[PDB]
Amino acid sequence: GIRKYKPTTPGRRGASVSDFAEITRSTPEKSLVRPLHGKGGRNAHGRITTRHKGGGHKRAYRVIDFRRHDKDGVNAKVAHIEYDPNRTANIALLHYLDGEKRYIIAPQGLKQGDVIESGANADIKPGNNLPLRNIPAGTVIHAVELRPGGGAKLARSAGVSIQLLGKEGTYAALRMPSGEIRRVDVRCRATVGEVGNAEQSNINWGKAGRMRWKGKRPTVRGVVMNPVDHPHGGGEGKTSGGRHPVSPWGKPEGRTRKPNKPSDKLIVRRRRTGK
Amino acid sequence: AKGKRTFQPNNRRRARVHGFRLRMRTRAGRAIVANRRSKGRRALTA
RNA sequence: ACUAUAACCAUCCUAAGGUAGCGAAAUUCCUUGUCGGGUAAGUUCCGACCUGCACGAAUGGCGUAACGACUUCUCAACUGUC
RNA sequence: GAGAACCUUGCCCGCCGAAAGACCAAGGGUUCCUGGGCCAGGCCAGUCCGCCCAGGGUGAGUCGGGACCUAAGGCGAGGCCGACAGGCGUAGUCGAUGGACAACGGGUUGAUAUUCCCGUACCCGUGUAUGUGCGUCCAUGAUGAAUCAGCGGUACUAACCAUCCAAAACCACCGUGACCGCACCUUUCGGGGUGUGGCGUUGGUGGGGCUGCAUGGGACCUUCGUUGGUAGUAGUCAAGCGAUGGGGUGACGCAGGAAGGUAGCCGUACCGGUCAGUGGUAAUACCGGGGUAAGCCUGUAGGGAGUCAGAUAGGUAAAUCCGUCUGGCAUAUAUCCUGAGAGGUGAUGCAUAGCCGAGUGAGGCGAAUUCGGUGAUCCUAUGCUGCCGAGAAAAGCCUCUAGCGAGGACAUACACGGCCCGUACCCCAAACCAACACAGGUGGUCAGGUAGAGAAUACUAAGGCGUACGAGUGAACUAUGGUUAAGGAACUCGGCAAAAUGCCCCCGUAACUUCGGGAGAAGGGGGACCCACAUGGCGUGUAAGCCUUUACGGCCCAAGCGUGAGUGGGUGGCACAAACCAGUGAGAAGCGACUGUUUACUAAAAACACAGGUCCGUGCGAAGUCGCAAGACGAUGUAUACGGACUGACGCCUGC
RNA sequence: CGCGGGUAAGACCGCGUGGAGGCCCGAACCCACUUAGGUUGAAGACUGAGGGGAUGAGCUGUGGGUAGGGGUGAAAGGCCAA
Repeated sequence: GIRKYKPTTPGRRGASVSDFAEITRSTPEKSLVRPLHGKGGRNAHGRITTRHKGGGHKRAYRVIDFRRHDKDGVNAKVAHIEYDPNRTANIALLHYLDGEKRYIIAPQGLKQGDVIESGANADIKPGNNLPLRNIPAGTVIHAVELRPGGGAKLARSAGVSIQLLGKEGTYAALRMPSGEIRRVDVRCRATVGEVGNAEQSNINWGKAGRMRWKGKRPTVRGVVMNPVDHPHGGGEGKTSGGRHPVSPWGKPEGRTRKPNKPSDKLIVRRRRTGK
Repeated sequence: AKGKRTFQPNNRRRARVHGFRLRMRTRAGRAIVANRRSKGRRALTA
């Protein structure tokens, strides 16, 4: 849910916050938390490679298991659903009947105490993990692997879900979140269901400081810069750059996907813009 | 007022950025030390 | 149907010829435009007229409660600013 | 002293007193103390000195560090990358601003003291002796675990129950790859293309089987579990250490009280003393004391915690430890852990108000030490309660087995060892950064009294200073304060600068509005002192009283202490927020939504940012970027995410 | 969150606890808007009076990193030892 603040202050007027309804515990598992220090967008050389990053609130990493291959046929129960800072969707903590505790992304509709069985013979209720070969065509899945055994890579955000369009040969044709249709090997695992926090996109932060908490930093437009700093710079008065729009390093706007890529043969069709 | 002068002295920072064991580390630094020896300097490094 | 105006029509041409809204404007040269308010007297100020030298819809258009060591004008109190 | 405003001693006056007092870190390096000097320096002279010379001074098992541990980061065996130079980086090894770890009070020198000494503690090791005290052989417990088989299905095998999907082709419909006459659009009519046609296949869509895909199981040899014997027979097994390994703990944000305490402060019981040449004041008034730690006992307020048994390979092997699942027993102020504080001890000691002679000052003696009131920004508290922005690691401590093991554990007494560096002095300043004995800068810890809401402000206690050119003199003039008749913005570019409002408690508050505001709106009234209500109300709380599961108990409470607010009467002055401190208010327009950032050193804005909007790109060692390359940030993220571009809350909108 | 009203339940309204906020007034702290002095100064950028923020996009210590056609830049051609 979404809770909207009352206009007690100008910084708070239009603001709203995530109604933490699905959260059950306020403390992570001690053994599954590992340290994580912010970099500020600066690589190993020391320079700033991605701009507008820094500040932010100190946070620690919760070990999320995208490699659900070890436990096949060992059921688990969703012990809790808690809040993860790093990622957009919640995370559920699984208590394996074996005795091992693991963290996974919380799929939509998941509730505490539910059973989650992963394996080739698992059912098709949300939360279960089974390789794409055993998933019936047309269902809705998430956290799909890319290679047969490389970890979950596609459709991991909140409210985002992949629809397995069909199977053919040793390739499953998926409809990615972006609307593009891509084939993937049918040996790779996927998790059934959508993903939680479908109401993340409706959050209205409401003030400049709130995004400074989240780790962003102010972004300076181009037409204000000087001609050295940005190609749009200069001009007496207000200008629109006097040129076709470019990135701060001169490269013009246009498609940047590298042509002739090995993974190009898999892509059935690319996403459509403006239609 | 704001009268903060440029030089705020410190000893760990001095020997960590103008020190001898930093000077001998790199190729250019060894040239600096070998150069000041030729000039006859009493204090080769900071 | 007196004067002016220009609804209207015609022309050329272009890809199209500025819709809503605002307008002596942080844009208006003529210019202290004209009418009205305010003052005993107001080249500044506020409201409208539109004849927009040379406004105009995300280089955004028109409004807007609250906020401003921002710019402009008036009043009450206060005073060696006079 | 030859020489004195500036040196020393005494008595007055004044200034700071959230400092201009006291203690540190960084920094400096002998400036510290004693003796000596007065051509150099001190913005003057100087007998003085942070100056010059000689001598002296810095004492640690417990304090800040190393010998213990890691973060950001640096270096980096091999290594990868790179014509050469070199770039990254694994294993490690460094790195406090953090984690872990054992000492407090008093005294002493001219200079050091948590270091020396006195009293009392604590923490690591070593040896000796004394027992307690369990063991290895010996023996106890050592009875008992493994095997032979059966059962009953894990179990490749062949296969079956067979199945998710549709592996692959089949068919058709649609669509049309080329092509063939022709139908169409047709160009006005013809052409010409397309294929709306023939197939067929650019192909797509659907269908069912062919069966495939993978999938287990039922389950067969096998393998193993269970049960039936096979020797309570072969193993096993037992004190004690026990990890570099497993697991717990270490282990964490911001905001907010409420509650209980203590430190401090203010009076008093009690003790010691004064008569401060004034009108009164001899105990009735006045002044000064009214102290004392770590540790060891005890475990209060508060906070927290279910316990027992079995199975179990998940924890790189094994686990009795940690998990997870089953059952039993549990809601007790039961038990255990933590823990402020009160109480005893430490303490027959130490120290102090004062009293003696003695005088540089050495020395001796040394009284009472109860009750309350107020009260913290400190302790309980890494707690509790809320919130989203989701809040370091490792050593350390505990536990588990793996593994070592015939000696080992516990207590008592005695004798011992406890390393390296720092330690003087200045440290908001004449000793550091500023060329100066410079009106600038410099992080942390202590926080007295009276007014006050306060760490503001005024005065002041402890303490520290009068800080290094003076002595005079009603000039103009400049600077900084103060006051002003009548008038009140006429001054001027402009109310620039000044003046004015200013506090507490009541009453009353407009247009507009995003329903929060606007708002302290504006505007109006009271404010001193004395008495009475009042032996009142309120907080606290002792004696007494009540109660209990009796204790470091609970309730209540005369007296005692403290304390508002109000009502009535009265007194004074020109003035009752009397000094200091302490909003000017209202109306309208432009720009920008707002809080913020910006040209260090003439520009703080209408500029930048901003939450919101849209567009473009990016299918994942992504796009973008830093690099010749490896590699890295992006991100330990995955299209509700990331990068770039323009606009800048919100409302009506965004034309051709 | 609780109580009362309200209702069929609601909506919502009054009274209690609670104490949110790039909230308010205001010292420390951080800035630098106006004025006067200084301008061979006390100072190679300060002083006296007023002034803005002052629980946050806050200020600050310690240690570390980014290097010259490069860094950093809530963007002024600012900062990178006067």
